[PDB]
Amino acid sequence: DPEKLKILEWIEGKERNIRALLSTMHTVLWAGETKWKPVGMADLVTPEQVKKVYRKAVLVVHPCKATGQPYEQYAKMIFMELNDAWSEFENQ
Amino acid sequence: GPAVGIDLGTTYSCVGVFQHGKVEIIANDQGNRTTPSYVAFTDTERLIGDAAKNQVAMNPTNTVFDAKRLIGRRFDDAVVQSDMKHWPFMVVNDAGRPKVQVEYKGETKSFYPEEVSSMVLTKMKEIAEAYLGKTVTNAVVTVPAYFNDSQRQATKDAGTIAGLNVLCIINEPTAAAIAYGLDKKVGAERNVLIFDLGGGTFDVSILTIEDGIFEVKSTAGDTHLGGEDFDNRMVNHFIAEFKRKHKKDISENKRAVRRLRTACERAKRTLSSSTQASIEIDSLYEGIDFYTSITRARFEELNADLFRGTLDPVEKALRDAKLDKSQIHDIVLVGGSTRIPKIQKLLQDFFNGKELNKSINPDEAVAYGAAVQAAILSGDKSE
Ligand SMILES: Nc1ncnc2c1ncn2[C@@H]1O[C@H](COP(=O)(O)OP(=O)(O)NP(=O)(O)O)[C@@H](O)[C@H]1O
Repeated sequence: DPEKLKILEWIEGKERNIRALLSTMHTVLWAGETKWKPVGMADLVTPEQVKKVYRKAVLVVHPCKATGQPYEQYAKMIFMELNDAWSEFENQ
Repeated sequence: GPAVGIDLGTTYSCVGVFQHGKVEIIANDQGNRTTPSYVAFTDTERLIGDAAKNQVAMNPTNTVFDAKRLIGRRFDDAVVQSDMKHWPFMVVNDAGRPKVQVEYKGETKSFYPEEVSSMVLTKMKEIAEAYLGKTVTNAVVTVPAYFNDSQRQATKDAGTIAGLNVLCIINEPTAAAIAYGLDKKVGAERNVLIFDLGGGTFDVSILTIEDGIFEVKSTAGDTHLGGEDFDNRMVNHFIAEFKRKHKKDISENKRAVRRLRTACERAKRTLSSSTQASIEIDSLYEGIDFYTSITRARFEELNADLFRGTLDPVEKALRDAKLDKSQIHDIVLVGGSTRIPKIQKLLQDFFNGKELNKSINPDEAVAYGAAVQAAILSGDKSE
């Protein structure tokens, strides 16, 4: 479907690159979402910045808050890709 | 490292952990994989779990239990006032909030219900830490599906007080269904029935599953039916026998009746896989040894009405879910009383020999699924 294609294209292009995923997460969020301000690379340079923004990303898309919601399935998808992105970032 | 799953249960609590590819349900220091939700206060120690439950006869007024029934509630709640009569410990009013008043180290002391449940949670937390060799902070904690926001927020509050960071509060029959990986199947939506008979409460929930998404379609049961009642049907059987044999009524005796209750719970478990059990109490009443026997057939007979009566809430759940029984795709056995062979039969017959999901210790299934969910809410489980 159109909402799921979006996210799956997003993941594909951004290559588990956390910065790339964070600085573009606002393009895949469900219409309705207000708790997320778009973030530029300017605010994703240092590992402090990546961390601080990542911990803000996962809150928005957390599968617990998303439980029951019409977008639940997409919150999950983004969560999981971000977790993997971040662990790749931790291992680097 | 890991996040754990905790079933915070009316009568028993159980902690599990997803680790090295498997869920482990973790035994306490006494060897037990479930732990009484009991807190006892003596002159010298705060007792939690078994040590608390094991001393309830010598110290009934200070052995708190059943805090899950007070959590998220106002003192002027009908439910609080009803239940209070049944407890030997005192419940007081602190500005419209229930507290439990006890004697601890010579002093009177009161605790909020989330504080008592925090003690149980702390205990469970240590059980996991003893097994894992490190500190536990992150946990998913489960609640009944019928729990409201105030009860769910109070359960989360209990975690915080236990020094825990609660990743999510999830529903019990949903956890059990996660334990079975019922969400990891391709195809049309699935109707799942969770038949859950614990120690104090009976819960039937019907759930739909499609694309890994859960909704609760209906719930039913009885907040005052579980293994404790089958124990009672046994106690009075033996109060009566004792009387006939010795011409003494142990019924006035609270310590004597409590001691027989334990004897009784213990034999009932034996009766789930053996066809008779032995009762053996030294000096039960005014110096008299009570030794005796009971068969499974007899146990079943003393409970025949309460066993059979668990089918009403099933029927009721189906008619609220607007489903005929044949439209249920999975049935899940949860709660330690579902181990009783007669219960197994009656549910399966009701479903016309359809096979039951029970390969996972039913009293462990909730904690199991919570453990699975705690790993997922961390990133300890990918792909
Ligand atoms: N082998 C057994 N045979 C019969 N009953 C048993 C057996 N093992 C445990 N039980 C009973 O199961 C009950 C406790 O079940 P359990 O599912 O641990 O309760 P709970 O967690 O307090 N309920 P909840 O979390 O609200 O699902 C007690 O009545 C036990 O006596």
